[PDB]
Amino acid sequence: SDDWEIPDGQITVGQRIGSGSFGTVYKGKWHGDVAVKMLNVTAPTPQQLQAFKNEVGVLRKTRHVNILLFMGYSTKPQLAIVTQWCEGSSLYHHLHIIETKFEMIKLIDIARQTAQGMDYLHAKSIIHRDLKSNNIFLHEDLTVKIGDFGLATVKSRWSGSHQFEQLSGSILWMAPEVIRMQDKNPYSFQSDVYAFGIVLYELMTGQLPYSNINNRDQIIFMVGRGYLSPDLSKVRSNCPKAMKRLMAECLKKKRDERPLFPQILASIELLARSLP
Amino acid sequence: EELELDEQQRKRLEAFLTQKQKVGELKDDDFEKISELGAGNGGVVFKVSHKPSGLVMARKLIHLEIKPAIRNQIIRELQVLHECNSPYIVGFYGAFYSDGEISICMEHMDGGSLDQVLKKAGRIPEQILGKVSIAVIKGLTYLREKHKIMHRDVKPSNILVNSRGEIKLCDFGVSGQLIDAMANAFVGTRSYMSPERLQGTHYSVQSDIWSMGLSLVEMAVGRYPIPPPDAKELELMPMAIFELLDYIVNEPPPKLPSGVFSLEFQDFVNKCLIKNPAERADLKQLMVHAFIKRSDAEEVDFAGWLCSTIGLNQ
Ligand SMILES: Nc1ncnc2c1ncn2[C@@H]1O[C@H](COP(=O)(O)OP(=O)(O)NP(=O)(O)O)[C@@H](O)[C@H]1O
Ligand SMILES: Nc1ncnc2c1ncn2[C@@H]1O[C@H](COP(=O)(O)OP(=O)(O)NP(=O)(O)O)[C@@H](O)[C@H]1O
Ligand SMILES: O=C(NOCCO)c1ccc2cncn2c1Nc1ccc(I)cc1F
Ligand SMILES: [Cl-]
Ligand SMILES: [Cl-]
Ligand SMILES: [Mg+2]
Ligand SMILES: [Mg+2]
Repeated sequence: SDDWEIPDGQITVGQRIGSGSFGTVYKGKWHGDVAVKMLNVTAPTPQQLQAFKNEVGVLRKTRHVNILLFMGYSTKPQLAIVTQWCEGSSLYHHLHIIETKFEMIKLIDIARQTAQGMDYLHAKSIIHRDLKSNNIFLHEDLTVKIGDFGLATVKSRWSGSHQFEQLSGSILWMAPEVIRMQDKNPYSFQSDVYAFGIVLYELMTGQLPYSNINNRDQIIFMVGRGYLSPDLSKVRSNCPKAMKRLMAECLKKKRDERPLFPQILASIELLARSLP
Repeated sequence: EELELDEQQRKRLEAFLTQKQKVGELKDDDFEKISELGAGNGGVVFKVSHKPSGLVMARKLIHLEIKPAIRNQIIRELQVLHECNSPYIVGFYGAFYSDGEISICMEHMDGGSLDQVLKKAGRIPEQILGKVSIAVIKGLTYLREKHKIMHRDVKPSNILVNSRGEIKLCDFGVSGQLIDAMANAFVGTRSYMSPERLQGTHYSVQSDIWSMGLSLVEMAVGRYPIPPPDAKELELMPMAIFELLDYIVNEPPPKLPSGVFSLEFQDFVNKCLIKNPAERADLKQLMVHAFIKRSDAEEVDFAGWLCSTIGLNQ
């Protein structure tokens, strides 16, 4: 088989965890615990499989303390991604399911490690395209691991050489230009910055955005048209004012007005120092 | 029961309540998988056998990553479905939680959804769509009058039919917590949402009427009508989700093709698709429309047409 490809029958596929926007995750064993994501694209064309293999070559060299380890992929019996298995819960489970009570010094540190991992991704010219608290894990409760980055080639079904991109999964983290799907490529470093802005909202408010709106199609249209944005008044009283300003800059409707992660990381680190 | 039932509708409603009393508490190990009935953007439906009762049910399983307090409230609000009993509403057996999945057990409809029937029929005849409109109108009227429920998801995939000729609504918003939970979790590729609710304006069941007229146009021409068919495509007689929503808001509503449908049917869907939610006809106005009064009088062997379209036996 190919480089970093896991041959058939090597991974002992165990219990089914759940499905997301582009795959179904299973707990597996392969030189330790692994997460195996059976991709929704089961019938890839040689053109798509080659573009997927080229992207695996990129993702497998993204190694960083805040980046979920990419362990390889499978083609038989089906297309699959093999990553490090995270003990514990994702940031989404901590905030919105378990309702873990963090102190502000720990919430700032979660945002700081996330900005650290995102800065590394953009330094390697990699767009995450799917940043959300579901893809941020508090590994063994301390280290932040960002997962489900890149993989643009299998987040859509291919018509030979051209791919139609459709929204999948949750939309709460999608930038207005990602919602519209109208520009040449809606995904960029700045769209990741917006998703990071929504994650900052979750940390500093304890809530998902648009809690008062249960109509999803209203959210898609008004966010895409620029008529709707997260209510920054929901921010808790103990949130540092510099964090609310940074949050507002990441959530700018125009992507040209959002800061980049070198500046974002520098602001979070300064606020972590200028803090009781 | 105390509703406008004919003697056959009341007997079937009684028979359903009878079978429902054989169903005690629903548990995951009391079920046996038969086959899959289909999957949506946020759920999967299976034909199952409730072994303690012998009943065959349609079991929908929704996997939501929510806090248990919200989940327990969702299971609570779904218990209202025990009191939604109408010839135009899909029956209900129970809603419970197990193994991280919300289970909604309902009556199995062997004709599938009108979305499935649409693909097998190509197009649905106008005289058949008259019987569907009466069922959708009376189903929306039952939910709003007897329960103050708004459907919020009227579309062909949520109108179910069976070989007995019954046409029933399903997947309506009995649980507001469930609507918000799935708004955060999934997305679709199309939308039947009215233009005013897309902009955050709430006009009660006027939006459900928009969704019905949109569904009637799709089933009449055999194609989702946003955007409208382009010239030569019509005489044969890939937009993203945001563009579809932007089109519903900023463009004139779709309409039936001229000539091939009766003027009463064309006027009926036009009154259903007026972008102004107040000028849009309401449930009482539609029930006395010329198209409904004509279809209510027509004798249409819907059960015979359905099994013929699907391939079943009478
Ligand atoms: N590396 C991992 N270790 C442990 N659990 C994981 C891992 N990756 C995913 N999961 C879990 O597997 C389930 C499905 O994840 P996934 O398919 O990635 O959906 P999602 O993260 O919620 N949305 P998305 O990642 O954008 O598709 C969730 O309960 C995750 O917490
Ligand atoms: N009571 C039932 N009896 C028989 N088939 C059913 C029943 N309920 C649902 N189905 C079938 O199951 C399919 C999936 O249902 P559902 O989960 O609501 O997705 P959907 O409505 O088709 N599309 P969407 O609502 O956008 O996710 C439907 O299209 C029907 O064909
Ligand atoms: O089913 C739903 N959406 O479709 C899933 C996407 O695939 C659905 C959506 C909203 C909702 C609010 N209260 C119940 N709700 C649903 N369920 C439901 C309702 C009535 C019956 I009768 C049977 C049912 F299953
Ligand atoms: Cl498997
Ligand atoms: Cl009938
Ligand atoms: Mg994930
Ligand atoms: Mg449905």
